[PDB]
Amino acid sequence: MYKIQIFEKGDFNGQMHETTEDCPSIMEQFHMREVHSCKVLEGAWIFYELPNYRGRQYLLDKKEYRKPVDWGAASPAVQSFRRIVE
Repeated sequence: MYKIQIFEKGDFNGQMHETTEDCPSIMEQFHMREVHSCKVLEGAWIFYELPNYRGRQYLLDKKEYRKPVDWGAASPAVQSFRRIVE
């Protein structure tokens, strides 16, 4: 499993990026400073505020997230993410 789409803007607008693997730094990889919305097409993920899986964490397991408040965040600051492997 594991498939996720991240967007530059809220409600699924803007530049989109689809990935199936962990990302230690969204800026290095996708060249985005913030994540305004996303869709977890398959799997469960952990969103992190800072690169290298650090800072504040958010759980992304639902199908769609239109705005950052939907994953429990007060801002669109997300700089790394990874699949929850059990």
